[PDB]
Amino acid sequence: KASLDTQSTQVETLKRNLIQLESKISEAKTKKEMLKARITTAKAQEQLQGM
Amino acid sequence: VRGMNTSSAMSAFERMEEKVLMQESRAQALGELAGGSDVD
Amino acid sequence: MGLFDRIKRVVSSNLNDLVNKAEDPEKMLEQAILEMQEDLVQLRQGVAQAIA
Repeated sequence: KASLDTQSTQVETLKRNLIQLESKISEAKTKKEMLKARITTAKAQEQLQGM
Repeated sequence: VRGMNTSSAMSAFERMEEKVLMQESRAQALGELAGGSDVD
Repeated sequence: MGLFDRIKRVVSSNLNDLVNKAEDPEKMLEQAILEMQEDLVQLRQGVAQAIA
């Protein structure tokens, strides 16, 4: 049981880390769309100056 | 399950689902962009 | 300066003046407007994705 306790703690930490990684990947997946929006802003502004 | 990609079939299914949801969202945004008290 | 540079400048200066004689204001104004509008249309779609 002494070792079973430490094993349980390790599994808990691993589960926490996995959830954190999932959250960060989701954040990156949003940042991708934000960057596409920035690309469109750049091209629109370049269109305006050409006028 | 939605959030894991162990199976290729689910991978493809979810990918198409997201593609279609994005297409509908595009249509809705284009609707907004260009443009019940009374009956209660 | 160079020689090939000079020859190509002459050839270019001839072709350009050949083209600039074909341009007709009444039609090229409309063509410019048409492409203007095409570009605006293609920008709308980027804005739409941002909103989504």
